[PDB]
Amino acid sequence: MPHAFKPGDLVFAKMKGYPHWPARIDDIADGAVKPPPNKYPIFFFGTHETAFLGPKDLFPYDKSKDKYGKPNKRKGFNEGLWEIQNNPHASYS
Ligand SMILES: Nc1ccc(CNCc2cncc(Br)c2)cc1
Repeated sequence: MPHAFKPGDLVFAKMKGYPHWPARIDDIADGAVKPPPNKYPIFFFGTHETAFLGPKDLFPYDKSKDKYGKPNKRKGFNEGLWEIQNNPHASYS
């Protein structure tokens, strides 16, 4: 059965203006800014940016990869697809 999102979970994350984007649930460092209520730090593969999103915008990776994993022209997208498929838990900073 599913659980609440935890650090390391792999998703596609949706933001307005962008296709569903390969991402992971990140940890919160000490003293860093914490997310708003019921939001999570989302690390976007490829672009290597982080945003706070809620679960309604987070789609578990294996269930959604057939629908959202197709290559496209957006900057960083294809590299993000490679990262989530080949080394999704590595350090990209
Ligand atoms: N605070 C904040 C504002 C906007 C952005 C969107 N940046 C472009 C982008 C990069 N990777 C994945 C996607 Br989807 C979109 C991110 C964070």
